[PDB]
Amino acid sequence: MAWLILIIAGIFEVVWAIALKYSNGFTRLIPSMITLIGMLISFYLLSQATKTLPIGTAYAIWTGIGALGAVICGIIFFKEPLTALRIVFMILLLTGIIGLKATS
Amino acid sequence: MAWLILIIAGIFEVVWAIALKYSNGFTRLIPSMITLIGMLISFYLLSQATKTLPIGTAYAIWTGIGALGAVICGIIFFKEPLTALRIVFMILLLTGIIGLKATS
Amino acid sequence: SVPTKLEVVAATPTSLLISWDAGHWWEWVTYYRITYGETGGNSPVQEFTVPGYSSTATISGLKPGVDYTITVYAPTSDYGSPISINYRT
Amino acid sequence: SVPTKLEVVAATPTSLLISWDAGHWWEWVTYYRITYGETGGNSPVQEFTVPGYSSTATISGLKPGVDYTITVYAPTSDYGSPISINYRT
Ligand SMILES: CCCCCCCCCCCCP(C)(C)=O
Repeated sequence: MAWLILIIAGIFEVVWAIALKYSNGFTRLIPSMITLIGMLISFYLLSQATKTLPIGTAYAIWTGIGALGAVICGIIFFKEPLTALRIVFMILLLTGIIGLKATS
Repeated sequence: MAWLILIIAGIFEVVWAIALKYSNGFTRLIPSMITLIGMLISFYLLSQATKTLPIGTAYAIWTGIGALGAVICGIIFFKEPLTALRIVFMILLLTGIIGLKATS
Repeated sequence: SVPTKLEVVAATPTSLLISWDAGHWWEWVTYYRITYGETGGNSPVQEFTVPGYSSTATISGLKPGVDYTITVYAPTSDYGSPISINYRT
Repeated sequence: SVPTKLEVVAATPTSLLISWDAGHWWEWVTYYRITYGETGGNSPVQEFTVPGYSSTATISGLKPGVDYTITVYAPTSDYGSPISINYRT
């Protein structure tokens, strides 16, 4: 459940991350607003998850979901080159996340 | 120059991590405030170190220091698990993150 | 036990200035939530939160000559122990 | 691009009620800074800001019978040139 909250925190993290670059200099109302909300929610759910999860693990999985969402979105949406290296790295990242959840 | 500012940004990354763990979900004032201000500091110093250094390697080293030091201080302060599995899967996870952010 | 020593600093037929002990800097919380209502009953109890960097708070809009209970809650009751008082305006 | 169509909706000897077209949702800025001054320049001008979720704004304390220039700036010059109009109260 804290792991589910952590997944969702990483999701809102990547969402506010990209809505941040879609806001120019924090001036476009709708994107700046998405970022504000997603920041509040990402960090709030992250704190809630840290209440019951080890900090070095919760932070690492949160950052990992941030990075994986960032890449997955770049490849899918913003037309990013999918390399063998990036595939191997996403595999390492998912394996790390899954194996961390698997040693609870 | 900007390399050491990047190092310091990663240090404040682990700082607001550990301060978030102490805040018991943004309830204890001071750890919550160390968290907020350490966030702001890390982000500003990241902007500083990134207006010179490559965003790829800058983010790579930044989140690497953040995640690794969070794992370390978790194993230390909150005496979080230091098993063979957990460390191996943390290695996989951090290498995946460092690799994905070093190829963007 | 945060907080401690909830007392009515100043008062008026229609308002109370209350204060409490925020405790030591590791007991300081991000916010307190204050509740106040007619000790009799009748209705529910009014409520508002207050920043944790504030040991005092004012309660306005009250009936004169009426006895109100006033509780002060921490975010959680981990070290929390809601301290309440009674004051008749 | 934004903002557009700065028209004085209403007017009084000492007050104007202006509005603009905020645009499409992806053009909505976080705030517009409105600046009104005597259309010549006696000493400074006068300026306030308005949250980007608002397209109308009222202006008060104007000298009756005086022509004023009223500009509505986006947060940055990227969005567009600052539109402005003239109006004698
Ligand atoms: C910018 C930092 C993240 C946003 C702050 C969130 C504050 C929420 C406080 C948590 C409330 C504790 P509870 C158990 C009554 O919900």
